[PDB]
Amino acid sequence: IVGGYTCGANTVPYQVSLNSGYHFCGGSLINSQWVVSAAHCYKSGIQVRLGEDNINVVEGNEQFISASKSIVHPSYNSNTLNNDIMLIKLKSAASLNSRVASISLPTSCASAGTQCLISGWGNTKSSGTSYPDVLKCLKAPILSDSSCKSAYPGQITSNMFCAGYLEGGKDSCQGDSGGPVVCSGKLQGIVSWGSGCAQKNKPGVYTKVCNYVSWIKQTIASN
Ligand SMILES: [Ca+2]
Repeated sequence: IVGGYTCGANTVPYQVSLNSGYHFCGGSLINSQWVVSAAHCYKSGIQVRLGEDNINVVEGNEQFISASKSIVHPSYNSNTLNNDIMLIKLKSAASLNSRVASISLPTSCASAGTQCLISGWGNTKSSGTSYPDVLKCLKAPILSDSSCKSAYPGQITSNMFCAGYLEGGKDSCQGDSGGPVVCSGKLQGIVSWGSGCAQKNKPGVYTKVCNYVSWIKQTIASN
């Protein structure tokens, strides 16, 4: 997160870190046994780390649980990043309390102008590299489909939305990928892509979760 703020320990209780020896992506806890993340975060050997603030210190609220199964969206295209979503099932159910909690799925899509909270352990510099230990947060609005397409001609599908600031300075970044965009208490986005970080006229691009709720629910129901 570039241009954000320190969230506060466990104030984002659905935020997870995907660990393969090191943090490599975020995710969102959507029930006691399932995490949603970005398909471009797929790899084998994932350990889901819940209840994290400092990802380099054991502070007392962590739950570390191995993935038992990963499911990349059937129609994920790694070239275009269309359908950049994946589900991860936990080998055991997480214990849910106020510091570790699932985030509600949307029943309807969000609109341009809604403010949302975006969070993660990604890079904090736009012309630099600095990775935080503690969870960073950014409040950002959803942008219009037309400004999204204008920023990124020929690249924005119906399964993507832009959020952030056209002026630059405030964005998600490398290492936030897979993490949440939460708007009015619903998971509306997944950190997916963008040209650089926090560049002018290059907002963040997010997977549009509301298009996937039927797939998410049926997948959970059969796995
Ligand atoms: Ca920790």
